[PDB]
This record gives sequence, C-alpha cells and structure tokens, in this order.
Amino acid sequence: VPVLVMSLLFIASVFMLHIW
Amino acid sequence: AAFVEPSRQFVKDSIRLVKRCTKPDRKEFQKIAMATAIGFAIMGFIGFFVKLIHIPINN
Repeated sequence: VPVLVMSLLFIASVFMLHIW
Repeated sequence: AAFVEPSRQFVKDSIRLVKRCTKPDRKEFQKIAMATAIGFAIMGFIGFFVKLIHIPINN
C-alpha cells in the first residue's frame, strides 16, 4: 500500500518534470 | 565405421518419450485454449487500452 503512494508520486513527478 | 551411437540412440529414445507421454485431447485442449486466450486478452485488452490512454496525454 505505501508503494502505491510512492508509485503515484513518481509518475506525477516526471509529468511535472516533463512539463517543466 | 558406424560408430555414431547416440544420434541413433537419441532418436530411438526420444520416440520412447513421446509414446509414453499423454497427448492433450479435445476436452483438455479447450480447457487450456481459453485460459491462454483469456490471459492473452487480459494483457491484450487492459494493456492495449492503457496504451491508447497516453497517446494524447504526452501530445
């Protein structure tokens, strides 16, 4: 369950990283 | 000069393996055909639909 939080954060991070 | 024993032995023994094996017949065939297909469909529909998801997202 905590991995899902980490997995959700990572894909959101790269999407922000890609858009930045 | 016919000293090549194992090549004939391998064929003479591989046939033995396939003849005391059980061949999946009709009733067994469908039991496994769908299971491969559903497993194919599970990764071939959920995965495929997900593939279409990001095509406009990264655009």
